[PDB]
Amino acid sequence: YSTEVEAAVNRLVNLYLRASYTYLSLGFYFDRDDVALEGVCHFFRELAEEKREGAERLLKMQNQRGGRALFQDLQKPSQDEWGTTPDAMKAAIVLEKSLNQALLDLHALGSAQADPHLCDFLESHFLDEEVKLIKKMGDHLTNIQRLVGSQAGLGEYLFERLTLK
Amino acid sequence: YSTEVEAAVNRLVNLYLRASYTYLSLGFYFDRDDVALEGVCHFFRELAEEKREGAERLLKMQNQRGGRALFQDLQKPSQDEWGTTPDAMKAAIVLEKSLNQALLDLHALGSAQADPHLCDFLESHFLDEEVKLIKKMGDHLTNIQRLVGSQAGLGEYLFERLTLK
Amino acid sequence: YSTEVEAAVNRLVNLYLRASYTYLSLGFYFDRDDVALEGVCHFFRELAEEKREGAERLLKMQNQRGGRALFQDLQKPSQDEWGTTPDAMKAAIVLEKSLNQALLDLHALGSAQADPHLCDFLESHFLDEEVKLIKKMGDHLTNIQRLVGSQAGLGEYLFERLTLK
Amino acid sequence: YSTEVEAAVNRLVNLYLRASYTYLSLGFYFDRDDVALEGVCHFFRELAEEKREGAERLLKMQNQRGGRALFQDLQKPSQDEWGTTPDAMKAAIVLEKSLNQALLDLHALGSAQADPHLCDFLESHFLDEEVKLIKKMGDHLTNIQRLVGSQAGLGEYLFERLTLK
Amino acid sequence: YSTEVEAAVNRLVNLYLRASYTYLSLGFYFDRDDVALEGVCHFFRELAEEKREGAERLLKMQNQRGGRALFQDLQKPSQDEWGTTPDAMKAAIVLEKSLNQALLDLHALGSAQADPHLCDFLESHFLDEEVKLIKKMGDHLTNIQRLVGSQAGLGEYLFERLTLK
Amino acid sequence: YSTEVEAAVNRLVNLYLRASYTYLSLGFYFDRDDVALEGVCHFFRELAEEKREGAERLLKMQNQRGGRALFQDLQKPSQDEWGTTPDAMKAAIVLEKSLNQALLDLHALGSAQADPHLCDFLESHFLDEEVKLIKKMGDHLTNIQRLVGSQAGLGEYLFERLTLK
Amino acid sequence: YSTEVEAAVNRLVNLYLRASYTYLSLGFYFDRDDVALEGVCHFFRELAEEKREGAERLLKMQNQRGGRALFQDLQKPSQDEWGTTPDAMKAAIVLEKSLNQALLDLHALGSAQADPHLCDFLESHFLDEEVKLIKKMGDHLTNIQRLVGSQAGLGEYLFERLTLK
Repeated sequence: YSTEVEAAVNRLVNLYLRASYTYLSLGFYFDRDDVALEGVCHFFRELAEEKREGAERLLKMQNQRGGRALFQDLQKPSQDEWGTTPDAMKAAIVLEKSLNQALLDLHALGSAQADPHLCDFLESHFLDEEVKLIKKMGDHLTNIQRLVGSQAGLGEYLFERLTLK
Repeated sequence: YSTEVEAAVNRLVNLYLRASYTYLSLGFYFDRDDVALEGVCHFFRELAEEKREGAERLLKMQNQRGGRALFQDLQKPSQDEWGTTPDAMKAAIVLEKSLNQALLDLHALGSAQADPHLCDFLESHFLDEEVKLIKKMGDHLTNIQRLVGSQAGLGEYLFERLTLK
Repeated sequence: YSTEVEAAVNRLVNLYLRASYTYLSLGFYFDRDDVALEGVCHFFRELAEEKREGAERLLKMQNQRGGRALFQDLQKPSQDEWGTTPDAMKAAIVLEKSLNQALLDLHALGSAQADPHLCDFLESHFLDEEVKLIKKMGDHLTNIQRLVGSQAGLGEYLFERLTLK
Repeated sequence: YSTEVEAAVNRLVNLYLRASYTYLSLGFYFDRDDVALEGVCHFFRELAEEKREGAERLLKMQNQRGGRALFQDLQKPSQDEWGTTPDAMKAAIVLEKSLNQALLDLHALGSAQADPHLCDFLESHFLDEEVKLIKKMGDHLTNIQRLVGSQAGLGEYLFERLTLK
Repeated sequence: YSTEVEAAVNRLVNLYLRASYTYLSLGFYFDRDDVALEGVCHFFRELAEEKREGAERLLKMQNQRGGRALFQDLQKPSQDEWGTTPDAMKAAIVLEKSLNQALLDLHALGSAQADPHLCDFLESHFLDEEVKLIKKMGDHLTNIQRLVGSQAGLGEYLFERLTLK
Repeated sequence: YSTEVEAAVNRLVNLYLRASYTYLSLGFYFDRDDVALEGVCHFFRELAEEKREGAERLLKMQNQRGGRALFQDLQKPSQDEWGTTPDAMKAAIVLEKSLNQALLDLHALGSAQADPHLCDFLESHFLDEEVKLIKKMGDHLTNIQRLVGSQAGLGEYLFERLTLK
Repeated sequence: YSTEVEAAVNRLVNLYLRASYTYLSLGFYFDRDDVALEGVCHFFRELAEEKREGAERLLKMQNQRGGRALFQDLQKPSQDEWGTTPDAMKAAIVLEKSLNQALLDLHALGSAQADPHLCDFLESHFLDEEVKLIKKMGDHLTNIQRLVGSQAGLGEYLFERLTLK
């Protein structure tokens, strides 16, 4: 278990916890009385849970391999307010694509260091999860954009009620 | 709902998330193969969940009152390694006493600003939880110290097996 | 399906059966009336079953790929008596680390020969099993050493009763 | 997600649908009143379903990755009549070995283009399925050949009744 | 508990494990795609389990009597390929008759050394098992020979399908 | 049914009842408020029941064979106080080894007088029971000695709590 | 946790135990054969239980806060005989009003010392209980007085039968 992979795993834990923090902020923004889109609030709060779970899986694996988990400061999310539903879904896609690239980079490192356990771990618990999530978010964005292109406020409500719940 | 309370609530959210992060680190330290005290790992990981839940309750209340949740960077835990079981339980007590003082300070602010909803919220969901937790930790510390004063390694194992599980 | 992989698979079957044989000997040593640690006996006898199952999985796969299973003499375990619980757990760790290296070597061979079925088979049924087992054994060794460092006989009994069962 | 992989996935979809079509023809040939081997009819019709399902899985994955599914003409099966049970089982083996080589070729392309999601997708849902199927068909062919070498008509009936059902 | 019986028990353990190994090889031979007689594969793999269980019973008894289990190298089976079903059943009968003679020899030794516990142990758990097994194998051989004398390939298939399952 | 066997059976009944009486005394010694090891009390009281049951089985058999049961005075146990747990377990082992030798002596007599019913009766209901019991007691003694060698009082308590119950 | 509150809590424990003692005496007075009002006996004996439970809650809280429970002599009840049902209900009201004032005094002390946990504890588990109990007793007294104003003996019986049970 290389020191390079150990360090990269610790960095990835930080990224997952940062993503979880971002989703917490996204969720509570949509919970504001002047935003008030409960389906959107719950969608992002569920994702905050999923990202924290990813971090925890990485930490468990780090220990299983004999690495040392090391934690760093968690930067606050990039925005304090998240705009409209399409703005937020776009931000979420950018976040997930960034996480996915970090997963692919760690996979490449594991491949270069001949670490098939790491490569399998990522494929089995992260890579497909990310692909499916990015696809779902893409589908959501297309639906939201189609709706708000017709009528902004109306479309946002309809999406929250009939897709997100 | 005063701007002073709003800001103090945001600070308290940060403190709860910092505490949760500290407990995550405590837990995964005890999960190391060269530490290997599963009851201790689970005790602290459960507390990480409890503190995150406290933060979420505070955020929900902030929105219910019409305040704006604002997130700040989360500082990393104060240690990378947490020593022996008594060392870790002492650190946890210091953390909880600090959180409890922050709760009491916010309560005093609510009292001074004639905010009975805030004062009730804290009493009902935080103050007694903290008192009970601090008492439990005190009981644990007394038991651990009594055990390791007799025989260090043996005592730690016995405590983990027979109290924490 | 290369002749190199076919031969390597046959060698790995031999290694798994040798490991199973070693665990049989470890188990029955702890079953002696002058050793008498039933939790340890059962721990190793369970591992003897697990290793034989690994061999059988390899043999089934060999046939699925159209290879020919070839069996060789099984060398007896390296010791007739296995010392104390920490001695035995150390021996078990050395055994598992050796098996794990053999798995990684076969994986490297499959990778070099562009055999993704072999590589997937090993990752899915062996690599993670080994990582988890080595971690469990590491945890056990740390606990045993902590216990016997305090009081040898007492510690061994406590570990057998309260961890292994 | 490379244009090379996208195109190769579309080609593989065509191959799976072609295989499904071939199995449809094999099945209905054995359903003829002058052939009349129901176990064989059902064996091949089940495989027609399995291959169509493989195509559908590939199409779902193509969309998940953001590729564009493109369909081409489906060539008719290579024969209109499929001979005896051993003739048909031989044809099926040639078909499956060809599909398996196409899977391995796509895997090699994914490997060269550093696409671990594709490589995992194929390993998890296709590669082992193919190995198991080819082994089953090999077993069937050996049994059929052993039977028809003794007595042709008799052997075919016995195989259909007692192996295929 | 005599040193002569102790040594003889250790030898018998080796013989049972050798027999188990032989049955493993017999089973996986019949699992080959170019042999493909599943009822035969399962018959021998079940016997591999039975012989290992006999070894384990002997080891448990050795410890109950205060003897020391000592393990020796396990010789590989006498063949790499096992021919036709009648060839394999003949080999199995020769193996069982050899094991049975070893049991009778140990019984004679126990009798000469006035060891009624050993004599009872063998009678109760081994002697009748062996007689019944040898009879079953004899019945199988008669049926197989009757079948292959009529038509070789056909007969082997019929026996595997209708007797062994 | 020989007069020699009849007399020997009556002697063996006396020995079993003497053993039962000894176990009654052992049990009630450990029930004293100044000894107070309930797991030990119950272990020996259970054995008192087992030995009385052995006597009753012998008496039933005596009558089945047409012998005349004749009872003699039952000597009191050899001690009034039984020391520590290891002292008592040693005494119990000496008792069981003595009973076992008496069983073997009666078996030898039955063998010399060509009494296969007696020999079977002893093997089936006594000989293996004794071997298993002596092994269990040996295991207990090893555990107790290992424990009290570390710390006397502590070890006795741990054994009673965690092994005997 | 102030020394003033600690002492006041200990005083309140004494008051609750004194009240429980008074209710024990009230109950057993109504159990006399020359008083014989079972509904009244049970009413007061239930209250004796309730007051002891209040004391126990206070003691648990004292320990949770890190205070030291200190016990003082318990003065006997103020009467040996309790007169008629209205006399006893009046005495009970005077007792409860006195306890309630003690609770309010402790609450005022907690308020002055900025102890929101104490204030919440009292409000949540004592203050409303007392208000409800005093109201119930007031209702009872009004009913009893209305009844005995009509006919003394008759009224007491009717109240005991139809209100208290």
